[PDB]
Amino acid sequence: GSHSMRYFYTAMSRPGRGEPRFIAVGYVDDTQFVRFDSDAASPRTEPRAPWIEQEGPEYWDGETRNMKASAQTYRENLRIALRYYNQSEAGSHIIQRMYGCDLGPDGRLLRGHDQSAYDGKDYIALNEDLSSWTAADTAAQITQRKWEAARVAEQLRAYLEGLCVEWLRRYLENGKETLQRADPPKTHVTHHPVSDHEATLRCWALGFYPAEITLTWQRDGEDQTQDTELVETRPAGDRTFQKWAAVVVPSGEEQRYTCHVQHEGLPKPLTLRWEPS
Amino acid sequence: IQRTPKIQVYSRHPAENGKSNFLNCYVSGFHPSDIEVDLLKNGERIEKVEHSDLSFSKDWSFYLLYYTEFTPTEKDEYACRVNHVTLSQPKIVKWDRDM
Amino acid sequence: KAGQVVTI
Repeated sequence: GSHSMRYFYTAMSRPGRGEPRFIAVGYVDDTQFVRFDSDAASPRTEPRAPWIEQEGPEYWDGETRNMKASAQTYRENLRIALRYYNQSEAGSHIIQRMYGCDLGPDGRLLRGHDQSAYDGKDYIALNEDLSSWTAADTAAQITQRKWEAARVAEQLRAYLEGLCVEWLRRYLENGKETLQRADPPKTHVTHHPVSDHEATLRCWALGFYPAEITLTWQRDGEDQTQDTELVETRPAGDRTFQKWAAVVVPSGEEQRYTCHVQHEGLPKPLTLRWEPS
Repeated sequence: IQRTPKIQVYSRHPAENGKSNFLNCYVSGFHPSDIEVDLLKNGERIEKVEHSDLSFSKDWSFYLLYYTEFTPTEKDEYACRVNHVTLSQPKIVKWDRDM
Repeated sequence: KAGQVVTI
């Protein structure tokens, strides 16, 4: 099906505790494959998935040089942001960036992304046209004016439509045994009384990849959206994910409830119920 | 401007007493990124704990997985202890082998 | 493969 590559950059100032830290991670879909941390003993871009390890020294040296230069540019950007927001040199601040490309099932570029944030709030985003910007506030409008004058969007577009897609396709091929394999959830319903007249039904999904999943409870065939406790999808640590959805139901009515599971690794959506032993 | 962590404590596989496993503490939804996470066994800090590389969600909030290898038993208790600038005191979340 | 970073 569809696939994406995304890089996530975090730059964090820390006055009195040295220069700002820069961390970068790269993902294909929900699989991390590279990392960089300026606080490492010897900062280098490092492999985090087995299928990237085959890349040669030119790859690793080039990515490391890029990340080091990026760290330096973000240190400058943190200083500039102080001027844009009338802020003092004593506070700690964070710039974040996420960017990359999505391919559709056919393998063509579906769309590109490049968004940045300051202190956890939208700052500036490249529009879907890969040609214009959306600035979140008057500071980001200064950046937008600079980037328009310097034709930065054209550079981003060339990367997103070119290198980003070409390298994502390479990674998908080199990692095809895992990146192009969906693992369907293992599912079951548990039952736990809360009292004599109510019980929790919890619908579990375990061991699935990729992370996108839909778990829903129905009562008499009607979705229980506002009555369902849904935990955030969470990583197991073996590449797969876990999730559960729970409802509190009147005792004796358990059989009126059905859990519905949608996942890319399933041929059809599943319906499950509590199965008393 | 600050967001407090969500915390889930769970195992990589369904727990079976005497079978090796991994204990996970997933912290997410927080901002800024500095955070202190310990895994506890019977109230004491586990020394050998690793964590994932810092990343974040589409709403800019950070997430991290802390994890350690362990063999659960009937009586041993485990927990995740988290401190963050948004917390006046560390938050301790006990491992429930059914959550 | 990573892209480039410019000044804000």
